[PDB]
Amino acid sequence: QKTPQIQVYSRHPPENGKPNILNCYVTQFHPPHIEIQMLKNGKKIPKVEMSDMSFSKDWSFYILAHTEFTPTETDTYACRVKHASMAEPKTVYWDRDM
Amino acid sequence: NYTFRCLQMSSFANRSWSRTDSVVWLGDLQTHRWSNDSATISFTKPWSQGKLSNQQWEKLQHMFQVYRVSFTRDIQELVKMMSPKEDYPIEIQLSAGCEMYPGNASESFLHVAFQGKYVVRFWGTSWQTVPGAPSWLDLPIKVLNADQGTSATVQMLLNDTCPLFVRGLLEAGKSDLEKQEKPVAWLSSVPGHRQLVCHVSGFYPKPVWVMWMRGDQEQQGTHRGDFLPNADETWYLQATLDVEAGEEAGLACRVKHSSLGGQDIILYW
Ligand SMILES: CCCCCCCC/C=C\CCCCCCCCCCCCCC(=O)N[C@@H](CO[C@@H]1O[C@H](CO)[C@H](O)[C@H](OS(=O)(=O)O)[C@H]1O)[C@H](O)/C=C/CCCCCCCCCCCCC
Ligand SMILES: *[C@@H]1O[C@H](CO)[C@@H](O)[C@H](O)[C@H]1NC(C)=O
Ligand SMILES: *[C@@H]1O[C@H](CO)[C@@H](O)[C@H](O)[C@H]1NC(C)=O
Ligand SMILES: *[C@@H]1O[C@H](CO)[C@@H](O)[C@H](O)[C@H]1NC(C)=O
Repeated sequence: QKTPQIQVYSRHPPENGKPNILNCYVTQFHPPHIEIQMLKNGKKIPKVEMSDMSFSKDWSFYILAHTEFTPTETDTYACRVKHASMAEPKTVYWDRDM
Repeated sequence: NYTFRCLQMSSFANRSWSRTDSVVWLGDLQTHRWSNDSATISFTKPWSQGKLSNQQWEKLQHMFQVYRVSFTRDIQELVKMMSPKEDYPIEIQLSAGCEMYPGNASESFLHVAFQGKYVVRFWGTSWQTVPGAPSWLDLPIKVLNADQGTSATVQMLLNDTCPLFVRGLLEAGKSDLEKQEKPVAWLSSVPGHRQLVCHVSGFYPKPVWVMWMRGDQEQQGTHRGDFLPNADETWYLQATLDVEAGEEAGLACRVKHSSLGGQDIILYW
């Protein structure tokens, strides 16, 4: 069993008030069964799209989720991943920079 | 000079639940997907049929449709006959395709992982377990090797079908494979030291050069992160430099990429 790693980052320079796309790239997990949510102020974002799961040269799985978002000075964004390797969902907050 | 990868992912939870999902890549561009709940393979590019007729493509798809069913049945039977006597769950990954080398012969491969570990390959004309695989796996491989029909079909697919199909793909996907997309860069920092970060996104193809600079002097302590995918199949990379308070003044992030035409991005902190 292998723990997912999570990176959260923007498609375009994050400018407050400007529509953009936020990515959550989840890698290195096994087995492939996984649940991924992206959160705005702790609430699931219903417009998240999921790329097809694939795997790397070294057999480890990966998948990319993404969503339209408008970063502002009052909203937080997060990606939350559930996987059998972890007792709790793992939540990683967007650092507001990436 | 591209590797074409057919990546199959099969999960067997019990005797009454399995799924098989595949994705296909030419280089770092996705050309096909085939999800368990579709009867047919989907094209994820306008050029995914390559240079095949509707008829040739149907026959190739038909072969995979028969395969998906047979593979599912065969794995479950093999497990039922094996050690430690029907051992669900089972995870299998299969990586098959060919590496094109313009001017010469393509090289083909078919590798198989079981419970996340590489165990088996097709080699020449038969299956083989690889050094360090669980020894019991020799038995289902011997069984699989009694199937002459399957061995002839796999040799055809790897030796002939794969490079012929890919050559067509390369020609038909030429404009995407050679597309240039431009990086856009931005700076941030986290804090007496701080880490400056240069974020670079939207470039294609993958090769890039990103350095923190002071005038023309490269800051060789620059650390580049992993390449991370954007949804539109361009790339993202960050490059960080650790600096002391006061050192930031006069540093810049510089990016070179094929798409820029020699006009580097230089962003001064
Ligand atoms: C590959 C490059 C080609 C380019 C095409 C590009 C388009 C790709 C688009 C989507 C691709 C989907 C991803 C799939 C990845 C490729 C997989 C390669 C394996 C293909 C094998 C094809 C052959 C096949 O279907 N065999 C199947 C049908 O066999 C046939 O069965 C018939 C009766 O049912 C007859 O016995 C027949 O004999 S005959 O005398 O009448 O001809 C015989 O050929 C066969 O059952 C399947 C065998 C499975 C091979 C896979 C083995 C996996 C590795 C084993 C590890 C097991 C470890 C766990 C054991 C407990
Ligand atoms: C097989 O496994 C799946 C878990 O993925 C589960 O839905 C079910 O309990 C099993 N199927 C049955 C009903 O035997
Ligand atoms: C996957 O597709 C196969 C073939 O149609 C089907 O029998 C099986 O039930 C599917 N698995 C799931 C989990 O839907
Ligand atoms: C496919 O290539 C292997 C060598 O890589 C060879 O041993 C085998 O005979 C070939 N089969 C066909 C049908 O060309």
